[PDB]
Amino acid sequence: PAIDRLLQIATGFMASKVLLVAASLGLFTELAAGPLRGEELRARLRLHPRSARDFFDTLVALGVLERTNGAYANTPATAQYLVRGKSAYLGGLLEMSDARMYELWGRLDEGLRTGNPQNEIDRLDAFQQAMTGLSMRSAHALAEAIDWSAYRTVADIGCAEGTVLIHLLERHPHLRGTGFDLAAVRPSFQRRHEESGLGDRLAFRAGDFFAEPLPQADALVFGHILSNWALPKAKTLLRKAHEALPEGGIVVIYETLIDDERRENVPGLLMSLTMLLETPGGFEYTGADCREWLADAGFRESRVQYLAGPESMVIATK
Amino acid sequence: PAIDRLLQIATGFMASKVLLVAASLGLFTELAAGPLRGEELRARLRLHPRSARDFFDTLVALGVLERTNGAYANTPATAQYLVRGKSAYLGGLLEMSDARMYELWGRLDEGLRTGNPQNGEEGIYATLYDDPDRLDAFQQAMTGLSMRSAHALAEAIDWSAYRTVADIGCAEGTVLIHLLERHPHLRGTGFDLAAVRPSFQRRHEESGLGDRLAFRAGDFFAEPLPQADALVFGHILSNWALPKAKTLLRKAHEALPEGGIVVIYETLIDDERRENVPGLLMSLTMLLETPGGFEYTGADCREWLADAGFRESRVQYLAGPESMVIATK
Ligand SMILES: C[S@@+](CC[C@H](N)C(=O)[O-])C[C@H]1O[C@@H](n2cnc3c(N)ncnc32)[C@H](O)[C@@H]1O
Ligand SMILES: C[S@@+](CC[C@H](N)C(=O)[O-])C[C@H]1O[C@@H](n2cnc3c(N)ncnc32)[C@H](O)[C@@H]1O
Repeated sequence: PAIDRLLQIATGFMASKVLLVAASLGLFTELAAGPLRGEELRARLRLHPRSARDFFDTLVALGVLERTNGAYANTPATAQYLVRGKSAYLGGLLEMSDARMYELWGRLDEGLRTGNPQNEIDRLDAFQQAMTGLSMRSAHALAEAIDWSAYRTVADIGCAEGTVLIHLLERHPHLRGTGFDLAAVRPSFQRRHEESGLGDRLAFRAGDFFAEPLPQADALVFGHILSNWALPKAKTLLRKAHEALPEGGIVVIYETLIDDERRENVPGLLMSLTMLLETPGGFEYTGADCREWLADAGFRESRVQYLAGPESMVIATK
Repeated sequence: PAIDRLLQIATGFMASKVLLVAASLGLFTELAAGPLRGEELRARLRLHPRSARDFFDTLVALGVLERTNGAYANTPATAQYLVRGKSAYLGGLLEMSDARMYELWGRLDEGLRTGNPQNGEEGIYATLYDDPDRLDAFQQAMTGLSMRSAHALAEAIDWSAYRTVADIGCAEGTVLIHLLERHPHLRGTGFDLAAVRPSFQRRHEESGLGDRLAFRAGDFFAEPLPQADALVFGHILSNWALPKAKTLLRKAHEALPEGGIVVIYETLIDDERRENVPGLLMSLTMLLETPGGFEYTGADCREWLADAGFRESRVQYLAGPESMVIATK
């Protein structure tokens, strides 16, 4: 029935919490060495004997854990994506949802009634690990979705620790890259930079993009940037991208974009409510919204293109 | 789409909260008289313009609202089951999840680490000042959602060999009343704490069962159980620690005549403890809500029944996530 599906959505916070706590405990990382029986897994996770077995079996029943002859083990998906240290690890997103977003979303009604965020308005490394997991599939797709051989240089605006840019340059040996972010991010960028071995091919530029021009490059990337800010400041960033680009250069913007008709992309619409809860004036937008802003900024051509999972990009040519 | 399935589960708290808040706002009730535009619905709910349309459009994208030419409307399910005032209203489940259970599950980690329930700081009588209309709506929904299993309990057993039935911890008596309506030969007794009698009496009066049904005030951990040919335990044993569950089975055996039956129903976990998500989640609910409760399997229960001296037990599916275990003295 339609009502059974409706109630399953309504009570989805229970199974969500089961998986979020398992991620917070690093349960899947503890199983990366091999299968463990319930008593051993409980001891490693420091869980109480009352409900540990129920907890593990719930994960099995949800399809996010294997159990064979009394030993729990990762599924192919949890092995690939929820084991810490692996390149495709996105568990940082679940750890952040468990530590912060679950309780923040508990304040949705107040956000809806006031229109004001419901948050405070390590730590940095927690935010960066959540962002890496959010942008993980999109960063790989970004390296394949555009013919990068046509550009010499790329500047990632709001680059954080530089994961997207580093993968782009590793994937395309000809590229030179510049990451742009606040000065407090430089150490995290410098660490990833040194670990990549990319050397002189990659550089960091410290600054505030609401007070300083952007680095000049053949391509400029905006990953999960514009959705954080009220529309006039996003329009300011699009103008600065135009000024930083040469003729034929491109601006690339990717988000969990809402469908143009605003009736299908659930992660995008949910993201817009996260922006409500987290920011004074951010919101999630549609590809059509962005193409209007880009034409207004002076770009001559633009298209919307699917990326990965719920995320999409808008590309414009100066 | 394997990782996409996992991410849908892990972030299900968001879609949940959207629906839970829509229920606490009575959004679907506001749409009962007919479709409303965004600004009209916004104003009727006293929501800020910044995110009202995003909220409304999320519900459309989840498939719980319709939108035609900019007019938001109930889907057939929300119009039937999420409009306050209707006898079929189930929104009390969402209201109570929003008001209470969502935050409770926020403490799952502490419950798993401590083994202790997670459910003083406020003033005197704080607990007594909860929204009684929301509490009533929640109970109305649990009464309704249980009707399938009450229908099944009446049909799964040949009740003709038994004269009398007692429901132990009967609460408002819904199952016992339905069984008596379906099998008019049965005389019935509901057994529960004295404070439960008003809610039972209301259902008793509404049923017309009259002289064929009685309520008996009692504490089943402190007094003998009513003697009847059949004893029913609906969602009782799972609320209590194992020594107490065994104690109740012993008292059932003592209360029953030779040939009498004990009838237990629960959201049982599958015997292999790997399939039944409602049952496993219920066991974690018991962690968070009770000091000693636990969900169990049919096989677990048949062992306790054999140890209590019962004969000829079996496990039988009832309806949806509910199953019964029945045994003969
Ligand atoms: C949501 S994170 C996005 C990280 C990355 N682009 C991605 O998609 O995963 C936003 C980034 O913008 C940066 N940022 C915020 N305000 C900034 C400012 N005023 N100037 C430069 N960078 C800023 C933050 O440091 C943060 O790393
Ligand atoms: C799960 S609720 C009842 C559910 C009911 N059997 C049904 O399925 O609709 C547990 C019931 O046991 C009753 N109860 C709890 N402790 C009791 C006690 N010590 N003696 C008698 N009844 C008790 C409560 O009042 C409550 O009605």
